Amino acid sequence: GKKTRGRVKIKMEFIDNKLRRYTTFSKRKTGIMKKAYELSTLTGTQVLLLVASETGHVYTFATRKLQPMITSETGKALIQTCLNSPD
Amino acid sequence: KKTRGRVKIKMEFIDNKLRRYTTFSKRKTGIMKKAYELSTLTGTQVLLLVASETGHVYTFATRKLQPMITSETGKALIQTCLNSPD
Amino acid sequence: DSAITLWQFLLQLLQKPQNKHMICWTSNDGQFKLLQAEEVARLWGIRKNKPNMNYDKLSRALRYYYVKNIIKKVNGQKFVYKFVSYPEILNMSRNDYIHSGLYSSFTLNSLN
DNA sequence: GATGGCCTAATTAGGACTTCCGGTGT
DNA sequence: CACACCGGAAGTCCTAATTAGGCCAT
Repeated sequence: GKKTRGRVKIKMEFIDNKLRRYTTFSKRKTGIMKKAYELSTLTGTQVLLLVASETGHVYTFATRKLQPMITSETGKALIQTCLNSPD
Repeated sequence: KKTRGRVKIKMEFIDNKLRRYTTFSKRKTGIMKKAYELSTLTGTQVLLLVASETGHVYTFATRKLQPMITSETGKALIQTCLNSPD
Repeated sequence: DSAITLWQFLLQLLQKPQNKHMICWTSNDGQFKLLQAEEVARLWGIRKNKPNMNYDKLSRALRYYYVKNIIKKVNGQKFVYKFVSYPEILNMSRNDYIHSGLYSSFTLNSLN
């Protein structure tokens, strides 16, 4: 019919296909992050978001008043601890 | 047609206490959901924090990043931040 | 009603003598070679309006297939890949978060 | 205030590739 | 030094799922 299946309904559970997963984490990471913005923007509220890829990196967004959460030393410290905590 | 359906809006501060607070709500629900799905869909750590104009601090956080908001430490870090002068 | 997919493309472009100078087989298990890459991809681009296509690009598409198990790469044999299994592949509640033991709402003031 | 919901219309993704590339191997 | 390859990341394209603004109710 069309040139592409379009968007497909997905099962709300952890995805095992490493690629499919990594992909979705990209697409979705891109968006929630967009959301963190518009909200904080549109409404003028403080917002903090932080996503950590299963590869290691830590993508994040923050509104002025919250920067420290990830800027300050007390914070970055806490984040490391957390993310490094045993599985 | 009955209702205009989702209307496009300037991506800038909504200057109408009613519309703004209502938006902050709806959008707070979606983004939270998103966080939850992002994390469960990809088993990745994720932490979202949302402070309402009214003072309500809402927060989502995966197991490992829970200490970010439940620890006395971080609990105080959030206090420090959200209380800083405009 | 396109639905054109690379691997497939390379079975219309790999079953026509026309481009026997750029794309040709090898072995009978499905293996093959891209003698004139840049052009193969030149053909590709035309398809799927990608006028800026090229091997450094079209290559990657293939590289994924590696894991997607559709086409692997032969050690050495520069420009020589192969379809994994040939010739078979021929065919011719919004608030869930609130109740997740992760959510938590409260107030600034309550923070003493 | 903060949400629930309807009625529709905006935005997101899923899949399947594309675009940038900085590392390797040969 | 060159050139294929390797792959990570993040960005089109087309569509078909999902959100989210006006408005009224809770």
